[PDB]
Amino acid sequence: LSLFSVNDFTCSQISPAAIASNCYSSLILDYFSYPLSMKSDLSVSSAGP
Amino acid sequence: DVLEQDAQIDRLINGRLTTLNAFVAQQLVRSESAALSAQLAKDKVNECV
Repeated sequence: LSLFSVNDFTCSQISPAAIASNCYSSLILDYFSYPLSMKSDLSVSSAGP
Repeated sequence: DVLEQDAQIDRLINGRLTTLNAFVAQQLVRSESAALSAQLAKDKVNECV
């Protein structure tokens, strides 16, 4: 979070404090090139193209 | 998160109490059957033994 300014921070079905407090079996980080303007198009569930 | 956890606790409490209500109802039916069987047992002892 310090390295990259976070334009939007959203966590679904989980709490950020909880993930830090409890060890998780695996961590997945996905790298994608996405425009800042289309916030609505990208979501866990959305009709955006 | 605590707010979501409280909602999860609510439904769990509702399910547990309904299951307990069914268990208590079965015990009440068993006690009524026991009273009838005990009356039969007393009559059987006097009539046959």
